[PDB]
Formats: sequence, C-alpha cells, structure tokens
Amino acid sequence: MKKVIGSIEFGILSPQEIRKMSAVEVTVPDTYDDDGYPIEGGVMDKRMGVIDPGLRCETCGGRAGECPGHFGHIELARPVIHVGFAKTIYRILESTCRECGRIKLTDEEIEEYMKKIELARNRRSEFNEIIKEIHKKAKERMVCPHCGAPQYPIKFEKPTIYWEIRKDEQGNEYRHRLMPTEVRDWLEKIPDKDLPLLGLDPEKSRPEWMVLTVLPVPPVTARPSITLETGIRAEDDLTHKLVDIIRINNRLKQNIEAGAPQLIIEDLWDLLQYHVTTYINNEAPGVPPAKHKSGRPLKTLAQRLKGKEGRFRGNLSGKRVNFSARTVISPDPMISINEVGVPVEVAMELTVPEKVTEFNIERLRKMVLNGPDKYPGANYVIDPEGRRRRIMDSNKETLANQLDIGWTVERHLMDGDIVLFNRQPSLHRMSIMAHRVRVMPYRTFRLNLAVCPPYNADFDGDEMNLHVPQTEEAQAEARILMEVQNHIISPRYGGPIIGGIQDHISGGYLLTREGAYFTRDEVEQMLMFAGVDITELPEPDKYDENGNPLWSGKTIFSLLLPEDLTVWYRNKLCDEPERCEALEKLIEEKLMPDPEEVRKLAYDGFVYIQNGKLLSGAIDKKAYGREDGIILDLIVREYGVERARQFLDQVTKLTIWVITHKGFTTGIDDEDLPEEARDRIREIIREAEERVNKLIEAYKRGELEPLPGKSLEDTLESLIMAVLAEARDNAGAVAEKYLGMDNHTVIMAKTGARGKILNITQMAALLGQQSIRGKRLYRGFRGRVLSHFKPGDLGARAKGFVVNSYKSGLTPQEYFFHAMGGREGLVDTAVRTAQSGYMQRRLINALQDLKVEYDGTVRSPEGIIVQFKYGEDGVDPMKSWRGKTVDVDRIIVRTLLKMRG
Amino acid sequence: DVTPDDLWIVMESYWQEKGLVRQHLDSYNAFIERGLQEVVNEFGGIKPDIPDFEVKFGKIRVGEPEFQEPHGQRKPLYPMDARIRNLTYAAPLYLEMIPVIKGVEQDPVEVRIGELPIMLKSKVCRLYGLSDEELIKLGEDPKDPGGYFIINGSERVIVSIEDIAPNRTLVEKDERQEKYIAKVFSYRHGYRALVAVERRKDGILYVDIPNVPKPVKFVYVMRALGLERDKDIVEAVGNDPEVQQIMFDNLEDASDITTQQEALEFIGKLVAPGQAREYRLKRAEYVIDNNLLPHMGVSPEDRIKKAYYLGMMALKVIELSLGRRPEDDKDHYANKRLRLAGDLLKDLFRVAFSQLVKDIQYQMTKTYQRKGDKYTFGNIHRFIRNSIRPDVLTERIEHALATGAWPGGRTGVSQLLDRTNYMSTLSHLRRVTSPLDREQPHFEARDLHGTHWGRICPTETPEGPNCGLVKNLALMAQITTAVPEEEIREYLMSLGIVPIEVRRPDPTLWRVYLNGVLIGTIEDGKALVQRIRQDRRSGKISDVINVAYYEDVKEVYVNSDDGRVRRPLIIVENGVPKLTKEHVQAVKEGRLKWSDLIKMGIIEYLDAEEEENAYVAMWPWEVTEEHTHLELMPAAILGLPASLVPYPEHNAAPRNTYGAGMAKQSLGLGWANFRIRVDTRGHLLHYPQIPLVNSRIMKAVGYEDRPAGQNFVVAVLAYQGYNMEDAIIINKASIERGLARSTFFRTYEAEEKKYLGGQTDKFEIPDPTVRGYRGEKYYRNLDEDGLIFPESKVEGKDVLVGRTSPPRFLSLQERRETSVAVRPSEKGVVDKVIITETGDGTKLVKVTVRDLRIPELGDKFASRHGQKGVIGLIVPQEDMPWTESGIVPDLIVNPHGIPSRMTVGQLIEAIGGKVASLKGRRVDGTAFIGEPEEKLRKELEELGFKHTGREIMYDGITGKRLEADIFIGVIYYQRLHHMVADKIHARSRGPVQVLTKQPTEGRAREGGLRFGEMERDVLVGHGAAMLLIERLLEESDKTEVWVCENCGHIALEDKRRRRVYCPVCGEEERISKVEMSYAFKLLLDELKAMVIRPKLNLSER
RNA sequence: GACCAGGCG
DNA sequence: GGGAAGTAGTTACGCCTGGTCATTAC
Ligand SMILES: [Mg+2]
Ligand SMILES: [Zn+2]
Ligand SMILES: [Zn+2]
Ligand SMILES: [Zn+2]
Repeated sequence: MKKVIGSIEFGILSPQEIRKMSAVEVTVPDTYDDDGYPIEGGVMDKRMGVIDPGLRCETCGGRAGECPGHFGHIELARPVIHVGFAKTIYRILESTCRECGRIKLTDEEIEEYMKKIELARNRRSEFNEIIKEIHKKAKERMVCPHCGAPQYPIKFEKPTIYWEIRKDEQGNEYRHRLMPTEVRDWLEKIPDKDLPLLGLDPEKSRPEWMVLTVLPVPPVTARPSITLETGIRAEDDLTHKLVDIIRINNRLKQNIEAGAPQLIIEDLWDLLQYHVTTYINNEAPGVPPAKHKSGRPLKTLAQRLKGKEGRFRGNLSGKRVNFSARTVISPDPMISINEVGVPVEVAMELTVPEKVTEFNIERLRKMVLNGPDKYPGANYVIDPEGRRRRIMDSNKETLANQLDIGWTVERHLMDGDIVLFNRQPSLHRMSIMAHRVRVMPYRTFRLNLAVCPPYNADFDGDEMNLHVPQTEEAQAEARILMEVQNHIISPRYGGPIIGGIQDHISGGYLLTREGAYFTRDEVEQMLMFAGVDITELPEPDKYDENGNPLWSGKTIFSLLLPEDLTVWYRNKLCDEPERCEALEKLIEEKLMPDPEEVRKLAYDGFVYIQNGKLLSGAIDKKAYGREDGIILDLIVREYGVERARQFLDQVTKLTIWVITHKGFTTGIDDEDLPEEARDRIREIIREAEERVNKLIEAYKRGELEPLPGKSLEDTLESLIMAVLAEARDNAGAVAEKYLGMDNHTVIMAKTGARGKILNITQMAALLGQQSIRGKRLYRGFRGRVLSHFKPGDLGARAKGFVVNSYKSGLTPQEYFFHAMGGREGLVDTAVRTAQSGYMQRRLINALQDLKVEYDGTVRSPEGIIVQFKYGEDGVDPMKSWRGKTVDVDRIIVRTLLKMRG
Repeated sequence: DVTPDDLWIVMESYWQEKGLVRQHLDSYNAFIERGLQEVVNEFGGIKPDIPDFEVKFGKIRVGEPEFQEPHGQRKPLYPMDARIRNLTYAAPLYLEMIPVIKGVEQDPVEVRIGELPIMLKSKVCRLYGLSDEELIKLGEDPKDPGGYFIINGSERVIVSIEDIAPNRTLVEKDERQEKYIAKVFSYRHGYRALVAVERRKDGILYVDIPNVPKPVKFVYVMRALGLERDKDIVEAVGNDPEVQQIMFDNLEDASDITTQQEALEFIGKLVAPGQAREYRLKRAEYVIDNNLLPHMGVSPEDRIKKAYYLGMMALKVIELSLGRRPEDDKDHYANKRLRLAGDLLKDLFRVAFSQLVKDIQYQMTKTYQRKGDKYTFGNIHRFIRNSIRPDVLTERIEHALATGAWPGGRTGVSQLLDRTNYMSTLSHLRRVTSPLDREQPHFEARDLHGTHWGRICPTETPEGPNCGLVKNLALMAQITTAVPEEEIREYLMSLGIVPIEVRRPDPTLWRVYLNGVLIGTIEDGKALVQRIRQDRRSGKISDVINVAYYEDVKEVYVNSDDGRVRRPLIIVENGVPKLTKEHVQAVKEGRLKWSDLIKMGIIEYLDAEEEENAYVAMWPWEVTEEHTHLELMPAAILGLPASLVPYPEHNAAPRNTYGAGMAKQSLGLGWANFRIRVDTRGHLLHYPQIPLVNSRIMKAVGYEDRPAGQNFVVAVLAYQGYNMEDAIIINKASIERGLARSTFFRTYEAEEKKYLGGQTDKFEIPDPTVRGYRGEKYYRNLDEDGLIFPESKVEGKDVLVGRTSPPRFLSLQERRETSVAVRPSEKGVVDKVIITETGDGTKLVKVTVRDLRIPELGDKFASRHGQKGVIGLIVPQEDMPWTESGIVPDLIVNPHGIPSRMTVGQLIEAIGGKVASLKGRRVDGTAFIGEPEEKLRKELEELGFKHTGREIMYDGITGKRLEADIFIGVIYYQRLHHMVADKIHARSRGPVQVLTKQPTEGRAREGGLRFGEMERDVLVGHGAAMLLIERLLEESDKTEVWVCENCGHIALEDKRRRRVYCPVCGEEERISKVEMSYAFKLLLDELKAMVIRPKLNLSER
C-alpha cells in the first residue's frame, strides 16, 4: 500500500521523453485575454493547470487547489547549446576525431585505461583524475590513429562560442565558427562503446542530448500569478522570459519560412541563443544579465536553487511550522527547573489532539461542555469518519452527548503537558529542552533562574519560542530524551552547566559564613519556605541573652545534604594556606576525626562534609556553581537526577530567602579609600611616569641597545608598555589590600558571584593604559593624537595613559582616549561572529553522518571504518569524570570510608 | 579675567542665532539661487533637425507653492493640507525660450517645465519669517525646526554622504607589490573618473585611464598631449638631479622610439583593436579629450595643462619612492568632503533636464516632419509651447525622492523621518553616513580618529553591523558653503605669486595649491600665509577661506570649496585671549551677536587643515605664550542625544553609547499638535516631568519644553529573586496613581478608487447577498453613510469603513466586500474621522484608534545611564519596605548589576537628585563643569541625612528592621516603546503560501515561526528522529504522489473516470503511492524544468 | 510576492 | 618550465516596523 523511496538516479532528458510527457504545445506569446480567462495556446493554458478559483483543468479535472499541474513543450526552430553543459562539450570535441567519431586513442591504451576505470569507480576524486589524463593526452594528437585524417585545433570563448582554426595557407590561417547544427551532427556519431572513457553513460546520458531541440515548459503551479487590488496582474519572471523566447522563436521561424539573407537568420539565431542562455541561468559569465522593467535583474531557474533563500537552504532544510508561539520572558524562581509558565491566552489557542478512551471519557466530556471560551475546553471534535467539526455555543450541549470511543478532541493545554522551549541562535545541543506546562494569568513566559546559563538568556528584552508536539510518539520522545534534569552535565567538558548564579552564591556565603546565627522564627520560616519536610527542630547551638536559643547557618544548611555524603576541598577564599594544612594533616592521620577537633580548627578556606554534616568552610562558586560545582557533581553521579533536582530547588529557595531578609546592598561609599592609600597610589603613578621620560631621552640620545626582534622604536614601545602595566598592577595591589571583607562589593567579587578585581581597581584607582590592536594610540594629526599636544611627543599621558579613576572623573582628553579604546570591543563583537558561524557551519556539514554501531565502531554511511573504538576507550565525555575515564581515588576513599565505620 | 562660566554666555548665542539644521537650509538656498541657472546654462540650447530653427535658453524662476485641482483652478497650499490629503508640497518652474530663425533672435517666450519639491521653512516656503501665533493658527508646532520634504503625504529627509576629496591627489603603497600608487578622482558635470599613475619593479612609470585596459607608459601618454622633445618632459615634471637621473632612466623606453602621432596610433590600436584605421585615431582623440583628467577641461587646447598635472602626480609618485614624503592617510578628515542636499538635488535635476531636452527635441522634429513647415512657422510661439510635456521632469524627480534610489547606483539617500519624540527627530536631522559596504569588516574605517575631535560625536553610534559607519555631528560643528573661485584666484595672483607656466618649480621655492590644483610658486610662503590669515581676520575676505602650510615639502594649501566640517575657536595673541569681560557683558545685554564677534576677528573657524598648525589650550588658566587658540567649551564636543546623560565622564564608554542610543526611544510628549497630526503610529505620556539633575545644554536646546520620562524613588536592594538578572520590581499603588501611564495611536486609510470605465467603488453598508459578507455583528456601529461613529469601542476584526468593490470577472452581478477592519490583535476606541478628497477627485477617509496601556509584566524600563530591564513582579504597597523617615521605594534594582557595568554616574545622580529635591532647586550636572561630588555629600550631611546616602528600613512582611543600611535616592527613568502587547503571537492554523503551501510569514498576517537549520542540527544531536519527522513534515506541507514503478516518472490521476495511468509509458498496474513533502515535489519539477531527469526507485515497507 | 531603509537579542 | 596573471567561490541566526512597485506612443 505505502511505499518509500529507495534510490534516485540522474540523467539527461531526450527529446522523445519531453515530447511524450508534455500535455500541450505553446505557440501564442500571451497569457490572459481581456475578460480574464487564459488564452488558448498561451503560457497560461488550462491544460497546464489552474490557479484562479472557479476554473477546471481539462487534463485531469480537479479544482483550483487540488491540481498538481502538467508540463508543456516548445518546438525550437533551430538547435541551441545548453549553457550548463558548455565546457563538457568543448572537452568532448577537442578529444575526438573530426570525421569518424572515434576517440584519439589506440586499442592498447583503451584496454589499459578501461582496466583502470573498472576499479576505483565509486570514488569521485580518483575518477576525475583519471579523466583528466585521457583528455590531456588526446588533446595533443593531431591525427586520428583509427582513420587517416588531418585535425585542427579548437578555441572556446565564453559562454557558448566555439572557434575552429583552419589554414588558408601555410602562413595564413582563418578562424571558422562552428554553428550548433554542426556540433550536434558531430556529437551524434560517437559510438557508445567508448563513452565510459569520456565519463558519460550510454543508457541515460548521451552527448547529442546536450544540444536542445525541444524545450520543456514548467506547469502553471510552478509560476503563480497574483491579482493586485488595483486590478492589474502580477506575473512571475519565468512567464516574461518564456514569452520573450516564444516571440523570438516565432519571428525566426517566419523569417526562415519566408526566405531571407544569411545575415538575418544568423543574427536571430544568436538572439535566441542569448535568450535561452539567460533563461536557464541569469548569472552566466560574460553576458549582460536580463533586466526587468524596474531595473532589477530577473530571477531564473538557477537562482531559485542557490543562496540563502534558494529552494535548498530556504525551504527544504528549514521551513515554517504551524504550532508555535513567541513572547518575552520574565524571571520566576518559585517553580521547579523543569516547568515553564504559559499565558492563558496562548494556552487557549494551541491545542493538543487526544483520543477518547475508557479511562478519560469523563474528563473529555466535561471539557467539551465548556466550549472554546472557558479555560478548560476544546475547539474541535473529529468523528470516526474523519469530519472536522467546530465547537460552538449552539453545539456543545449536543456534541458532548454524541462523544464515544474512537473520537478525537482538540482540547486546551493543561498542567502536565510537555512542550519544547527554544532560544535563538541555537549554538549547541542544550538550546532546546522540554518543560512541563504551568498556566499563569499574565502574558509572559516564566523561566526558572538556574536554567538561564544553558540558554545564555538574560531578562532585558529577550524573547523565546515555544513548540508543541502533536503525535504520541513525539510526546514520548520529548518526555524521555529531552527532559531538563537529564542535561545537568555538559557534554563539552563533563562538568555541571545548570547550577547557582548571582544571588545563589552570595546568599550561601551569607548563610554559611563564620559567626552567622539565627533565631527560632527565622529558622522555621526559612525551612517552611524552602519546602523541606521537617517536623522537629534540632538541638540549639548557643543561647543569647535572656536564654534565647540560636542555630548556626551550617546546621541549617546540613539539612539538605544526603545522609552518607563525605567530601573535602579548598575554595577560592583561601588566603593563608598554613591553616588548611593542619586540617589536611588531621584528616590524613585519622580518616574519621572527632567532630569537636574539626570544629575547633574550622576555617572558611577549607570545606569539609562528614556524614552529611558541614563541619567547616563556607559556600562559594565551587560548591554548586556552573563548571566548578563539586557537591552537585557528586550528587548527580551517585544518587540520580531526581535527588539533584530536589537539592537544587531547595538550596536555591533557601539561599534566596536568606539574602532577602538579612539585607544586601551596595552604595557610593564602597569605593572610599583612606588618605594614605591615595597618597601611595599618587607616588606610584608619579614614579612610573618619571621612569619613562628617562627611557625616552635615552632613545633620543642613542645609548640604547635594541632588542634583536625589531628596530629601536618597537623596543622602546615594548619597554614603555611593560612599565605601564606593572604600574597599574602595583597600584591595584594596595587598593585590594585596603578594602576589607566587610564591604559588600568585595564579598560579591571575591566569591565569584559577579565582577572581578579589575573592576574594583578601575573604580577605585587609575584606569590605566588604553590600546587598540595591542599598540598605543597613534591615529590623529601628524605626530600627535590630539591638537592639544606639541608635535613629536612620546610622553606617557600624551598617547593614552589615564591617571584617573571612574569615581574621580576624567579630563576631556582622557575621555576621548577612553572612547577610542572602547570602540574596539564593539567592533570586535560585531565582526567575529560571522567567521565563527561560517566555521561552525562547515564543521557541522562535514561531520553529520557519523553514528556509533553496535560493535563500538564509528562508521561513515558508505561503510568505511573511521575509528575502531570511539575515542580510544569507548567512554562518553558527558559521563566521564572531568575528562578522565574513571576517578580511582574518589572510589577508593568512599569505599574505605563506607567499610571503616 | 575670564572664567569658564562666562564662555557659556558666548556659546549660547551661537545656537540662539544660527540654529541646529543650518546644513540643510543653507545648502538648499544656495541650490535655489544659483544651481538651477548653472545647470540650465550647461546645456546651452536645443538643436532640432529643422533646416532653419534653433532655440536658446534664457532665465529660470521658481513660483509660489501651489496645487492645481483636476477641474482646472490653481490655489495656494499649506503643509498640513498637503500632509492630510497625501499630496506633494511643490512649486512650479518657469523657463524662458528664445527662438532663433535663420540666425536672428526673436522675442522671448516663457513656458512651465514642471514642478519642484520645496524644503520646509526654506527661503521660498510659505512658513518663512512667520511669527509663533501665525504658526499656531496654521496648525504647525513652533518648535518644529524644518528642513525636510513632503512627498505624497510622507516626510522625507536627505542624509549627508561622507565622500572623498573631489580633486586631491592621494599617494599610498601596497605590500603585494612595490607599487607606489597615486590615485585621483576627477569630477566634471557629475562624472567621476579614476586616474592612477604608479611605478613597479621595472622602474617605468605607468598610467591607468578609464576605458583603456592596458596601462600605457608615462612617456607615451605625455607625448600624446604634445611636448615631444625630451627636454620638455623633464622641464614639466621636476628639476632635482636625482629626479633628472630617474627621468633619464625612464625616457629610453620612448625617448627615441615614438613621436606625437605614433603614440596616438598606439592608443588607437589599444582602444579600438582590429577596427578601421581611421576609426582608431578619432576614438583615441575622444578618449584623451574627455576621459583624462576631465576637471581640467575637455577642449584639445588644455592638453599642456593636463600634461603638467600628470607630471606633478608622477613627481609625487617618484618622491614617495625615495622617501621624501610620508604616505597619505585616508581617514584624516582633511581628505573627506560631505555631500548635502544642494548637490544631490543638483545631480537629480541635471539628469531629469537631460531627459526633458531630448524629449522636446524629438517632439519638435516629429511635429515639423508631419504637419509641414507652414504650420510650424504660422505661429512659432504656439508651436514651441504645445510641444513640451512637463511630466518627465516632475515624475522622475518625485519617484527618486520617494523611493530613495538615486541615479548612479547609490541607495538610501532619502529616508523616512523618525517622529517618536523630540530627540529622535532632532538627531535624525543631523546624520552622517559612509558609502562603504556594511558586511565587510573595514577595521581601519570604523575606528575613531584624532581629527574627529569637535566634528563628530564620539559616543552616539549604532550597535549592530552599522557601528562606526554611521555617525552624528557634534554640537560645535559648522558646515561651509562655496564662494566663487575666479575672484579668489585673481586675488591670490595679485600678491607676488608667479604663474606656473612662466616659472618652473625648483626645490628652493614654495608651491601653492588652490583647491588641490597647482597655480604657481613663491619665494616665501611663511609670510604669505600670515598675510592671508591676517587679512581674513581684519575682514577683507570671506571667512570660508582656510590656509595651511607644510615646511617639509614647501607647500601652501588654500581651500574655498564646500563640504568641509569646521569648529570655532578663540584667537590668542601674545599669550592673552582676545575675548574680554566687556565683550561678554555686551553679548549678554543684546548689543552684540555671534556674527559680529566673527566679523570683528575675536573668533575664527578652523577646518582639519588649519588645525595642523594650531596649538590649542584647553582651559583659560592654562594659556601661555606658545598657545595660538583657546577652546570655547569642551562639554560641547558631544552630540545632541549623548549630551543628555548627567555626569557622562564617570561611566564606561559602552554604557554611555547604550544610553545615548536608548534616549531616542523613550515615550513622551513629542509635538504639541499630535491631535490633528495624522501618523501611522504615535505615543503619549500622561504626566511627563523635567529631570531633577540635568545639563545646562538641554535648557538651551529646548528639551525642557518637550520632556520624556519621570523621576522615581529607587532603592538598591536584593529582593526575593524576582529582580535578578537585570529585572526590576515596581510598586502597585504607584501604578494605580498614574505612574508611567501612556496611550497608543494608529491610523487607517481607505480610498474610493476609480476603475477602467464606469466601474467604481462605493461607501456603503454591505448587503447580506454580496460575496465575502462577514457576520452581521461586525457591522454593528456603522452609520448609514458607511462611516463609524467616533468614540465607540471596537474590538479585533471590527469594521471601520464599509466598501463594496465591483464584481471580479471569472460571480456576475455580485459585488465584493473589501471593507477596512481593525487589525486582528488590537483593541481601542475610535478617536477622530476625517473626510477629504485626493488629488484626482477620489474620496478619502482616515480613522484613528486610541488605546490606553498600563504597565504590566514584560514592559521595558530603562534609565539614561545604560541600565535596561523588564518588570518582573508588581507588589502591593503594604509589602514593600519603608525607611524610618517615612519613604517607600517606587522601584527596586538588584545590586548585582552595579559592579560589572561600573556606572558610578547613576549613584552620583541619585545623590544629586535627592539633594535637589530636599533643597528645592535643581542641580547642574553639565559634563566637566557640574557640581562636584564632595559638595553634594557635604550638603546632604548638612540637610540632616547621612553622607553615605544610606538609610534604615523595616521589612514589609516580618515588620522588623533589616541588618544593613540601604542606599536609596531619586533617579530619572524612561519607558521605552517596546511593549509586550505588540510582541505576543501564537498560531495553530492559517493561510499558506501559494507557491510552496507553507505557513505565511509575519505577525501581521498570522504567520508562523521558522525552524532553521541549526534547530534541525540540535534535534539530530539529541537523536529524536520521530520529533524531526513530526516538526519538519507533519506540521508543514505534506502530500501523496502516484509514482510509476516501471519507469520512475510521476503518474497521472484523472478525476473524470477515476483511472490512474502513467503518461510517458503505458503502465497501469505498477502505480503506487508515496508520501513526501510538497517542497520536494516542487524541487523535482524544477529539476525537470531543466533537462536533468531524476528517476525514482521505490522499495517496500 | 519581491525589493529598500531603520531597529531588537 | 615554475614565475606571473586572470578567474572563481565564499563572508551567523531569528524577530519587528514602515514604504514602493507591477511601461507607453499614438
Ligand atoms: Mg539579552
Ligand atoms: Zn490538472
Ligand atoms: Zn578518425
Ligand atoms: Zn511509467
């Protein structure tokens, strides 16, 4: 009943096939009569199809929307050369005898090269290399070895002109033009026994078919006509080109029939050849392209198949889909990571077909009664026959009574359905994942905040697309293969990609720092807010005045970890390494130290968890942050995805609550240095500027040994740049030193939550040297960047150095230098992406078809083995331990801890 | 002494007297006064094929702006009438024709040749010189600056192209060879010619000429212009002994091999290969005459001057080789000239007149040949008058101005005016664009330049690929017009300069150039430049003349052409500025103006050339004896929108760029006459406010009279997640009291068109019988005349105007319903209805819809310091925290967004705004002169608060104070026009493309999203094959095709007898069905359109 | 339906 | 022959707004 396409073969259409498959011959160069009906015999004849409503195609009956169209043909007066096969005709002509049809080779060479063509035929490059040798060696021979006959060279001039050089005398030669009616007759005489030597195939590719004699006409449906509201008709370019071709052919035929001098037909022939050549391809080399009435060059058959809007990359590879939606996104941290908020307006438009069964008849019948305007409802019902019926206010109460097994109902979206969520550009495979629907009143998509990194999204105007699968197989595939919790680990480097971000780290540090303590109400409220299942508070840790019990942050945080976890490492907050060494020694000597001893030697730089109890350290980016998280990485590899999702949700909500009520802010006084720091910075800048004038004067009086790389000037520039960079670093050191951990910006920067030290030293100290493309500013007037400096100046401040901070303001020259430096980032971000995307396109188009077989080998589609074992050990990088095939020490330690306790 | 606060008074008068759109009005006035006459005089006259007839052109005049009704009468026109009725604001043109019979001139006659569009508020517009109340009575906003056209009811503006110098000589060097290429562009009557002379490894100089493919040698082309003797070449080029040796090395290729006519034979052989022998000489002479340096003339007599110029170019080329001249820089602003309206319009008028004259010639010749000489000579005036068709000019000018496609291949000359608010329009009227291609990187062109100081804004630029290639003029920038050159040349010749012909240049003598061409030599140019500039300061000559010198090459440059960009400065002599306190007083009282200050010699204009010799001091207390000029006001180097940011020197450059670009999108009261004004889209803010912290420039430029944005009470605090990642939280009660409320407008248009014959449209309530008749519910509030009643609620798909088209020929006797309806996803209330008549008698109606919009989730809010975001959550008032002094925040911003962007200016502005609100007086924040931070902190400490800006707040839920003091202040905020109500979109089923039967494109026509190729690659990478099948095929085009199994072609199914058979081969049993996408069937059909035959081999399963 | 110009991530 | 020198082929993905077309001489 239903078949599938197994293979496709290519060839060249013979005139017999064109004349047989055609349904009508076109003679009249017109489309529509005065009334509006197609003109009989014109390029819009009814036999080739119908488009306008109210007309019937007499070839196959049908209507204006169900007729696929049928072909037509034109009988050319005289043959013309196909532009696509122009070069091949030249190669064939200059490598065969002029009057017998045989090839310019002997029998021994024919056998030798047939024995070579027999093998290595499935390949492309080798088969092309073989053909070139035959052409090269047969081009030189000037006499046919099969028949005694003289030969002459042939010159080819683009696009479709062939010249023959013949000797009028020994020293006098004249060039003769080969008209197509001679080339076809010459080509017709080549025997098929030597065609494979030329690279053709006798069954379905014959040389004499490259010279057209009859030209097919595409059907009406391949060139639709649009009726404008003004009453005038709009027609496709192909129609105009065909009309021109038909008119020229008719005039040439009439001139030939009526008799005329040779100079007339030999010019009409050239005009017709030009028209056909432009019709097939409008960008052929060395020919003025055809121009429309508006001056725009016409689009033709060749242009429809190439480019970013062609039939291949425009419609076949990617096409517009039906069930989709688009809107802005807004943050929502109160939903789990695998859910998405959907506006009630969209949820009432997109529909999910469902088949009524015995376990869901009641719900479906209830939904149908609500109609299409209340939220839980349906828009259409399908009877078993196949009719589609629209639910209306006068039909619901009777359609809900006819519902029975076998029917189909297009209901609305509910909580629990699964949809596809996408953000463009789709850079890697994690840009599309499946989420569970959750309906919201307002009109924006809601997204959890820990899911932002893989999407690379930010809430400043971004938009995202949503797709709804329709068939049960698609829903099952999305549910099993595309779940969010299944993509916590990134396949690029085998590390966590979904994790905490921004406040999720600052709140954790505020919760787990030294000296943090909480009252009873705060603890109960935070534990209830996070969602933890608890019915009894643990023992209090310390008593305030008036005997108020208090709990520490570590005790509260320990309630989220699994019971048998154990790990230790060092985080970014390590300042003095002589205090972590004692803890490492204590752990090493006795594998399970007494908790009191550990609590006595606690330090924020050393994280240590013992049997689910956090004994020392503080939360940081290395705890559960992206591409650095350790606890999350251990959890996802030892307990499952579900436990990781639960832990992620609970920890995020707890940290958000902690940061919300304790208070977190930054102000203008966060960059206020004492006077001595400013004095030290000023002295540093002064000495740095002073020790550059000495170098400048040294270069001015010779006395300077150049580095062997380049001339003296480049060495001077390099020395100056090194001095300035060292000066900036030295100045930033004291600014780092004089700002304590109490400052909120330092907290927010040293924990990896946001920013870095460079921002702090730029805000509280000098900006430093600006540069473009790695060299100092030199564009401007002759010898000086700006008009306010003396010509021929090489001073530090005269070529880009800025000695001011963002807080203290900038002088106009420094402002101009800063703008000059800052333009580079914008232009680089504008420029790089094009070539990056081109390289990614090439790479993805080269390595697409490589699978993994059941034997563990990677094979190309033809069957060639590329790798005898994927990678070199058959280990998936996504499932690897940070690149390593297996982490031995972790397994040893965990097993020893499990047994020796 | 003079303090920086005094120079501001002088700087104000510049804007108070000149304006902001001078570069358009001045250029258009110059074009009107002189361009038309020059263009007319270029042609001379008409030479028809009549034996004894010829016409000579006279004068040209421009009439009053008027419109002609179709019934015959002509009546005055006003801009608002043209805007409403979709007409064109133009004025007629008149020309005098002098008939010549047998060589004797007759009495002149005057005919109308067409109509010319009029720049608004120009020297010929009806609004010139009117008072404010006169403009009010005419419906115009007095704040409107003018300077744009009105084409077919739409407003067009001409941007300025940043072309290269028109006649200079630029040298360079490429690394792919050792070529020392010097190329020039030559302009004559709008024709651009590129000429290059260079050397290579052979050491022989070669020349490239348009239409001459081969690089003919230098001596060959020199001898074509005469001066064949070998002494003449060396005398023409130079006199340096090394140059003499190089030239002796060069001559041997042509010194004793060719003569003057032999080189002509060579050139004829090249330009006309294998043609007639006599043809070659004429072709070569023509090419030499009008393709080699056309700006020197096309007469054969100018060949000696052409040879001299070519020798000078070759001398520069060879001087580069010996390292006697550094290579020129293309990005230096002394080598670039701007194109204004007065030159583009000149080119367009030239081409249109060139068409018109040929049309007139053809008409006269045909009429005389047909009717006979007696009719022509019976009434010569009537014969001339009735042979002119005045449409070829008007239509060709109007279409070019409307579409924006200039003749010569240029695109984007004319653009639609941006009318979102005041700043957008004012900034759009001062654009500068580059003609380079956008896609290529162009690393050198996009970079900032030192010469841009004071001429181009360094921060206002687009963000996408257009970065760097589109720029905006600074505030001090002043464009220049052109003065006649013959007077300047004859003045320059009268103070010691000897002509070039009389004396040959030598290394001990200075050279003198005028507009790029060499005119003579002098023995001392250092005194000459001083004399010329002193004469300019005195007032003897015009101020558009700039003189500069280079002592390395001993050259003096004089410029008098238009297109240069200049800035004003204060003259400094003997270490003392020439501006005194009494001058400032006189300016303040009103006795003295800016033009008088220019005339008296206190202030002079400098272009990029004169600034080479200058040494400018920045502040009045930094001047010394070495300095030659004093900067007027450093804060004015910024553009117009980039000047809005308070304390712009405390921010990072990208944030300033973002703020400047984003300042052109905020909502606010744009223009006073928005009610009458008819626009496709519009916006209005209910309660606009003046910023508390502002720059003094905005008061001067008139921004305070049309503000946009309101002041919010902002607290920097981290809330419960809903304000993370650049999200903001807004109070609800503040919204309920009118904060950030706005209204949206939209206009619909309908026309009662006339068809061929008696067929016509009609305004009418459609009957139920007519085809396409919608539901009777939609025609709910239409009056019986077919128009909707104002102030009536309308929903989506409701009908505004009822129209019934004539029947469509196959349906007979059935009118078609083609009513205009509201967009399917909009909602509002009808505001006004206008009935009028078009320019050809047809009726016309315009309807506007008013919609109220309140802030909600997803709306975009943004300050002027580059911080943007969307509303994340709306909070009830009782849940927000409150300060212990009684203040409740109006907005919450995440503290995580501050450190990364390093926008300290926002904190400075918050402190300043709170201080200003407490003190009852606004705070000045004008760039480098505004109030310092420490003063504001001390004032805040004095007023009773804390100097750090922090306060104590109480939690809005628990009810107890937080552990940390919270920064809080007042910050100006703006509401952008990217609302969420215009972005929501969803599709289930709808219309499809005709050709490919795939879903349509666009939100406006119920289109669908595109599943691009990387989405397919992502789906492949996941491995979901069935998902790919569903998304790419099931939800898109899908069809069933009958395939013949025996031969592989597609079978044919007939509905007439339900029989299926293969047409090419007689097979009727092996026919099978295959399921495939329709696009692939179209691909197969297109492949079969060419001679390629694809054969299909089926398989089971 | 195709072009042109300007914006958003 | 191995040096020019002259073709020939490419240059990220979505989305939004508006404006113009789609001959003419007799
Ligand atoms: Mg973004
Ligand atoms: Zn049919
Ligand atoms: Zn032979
Ligand atoms: Zn068949």
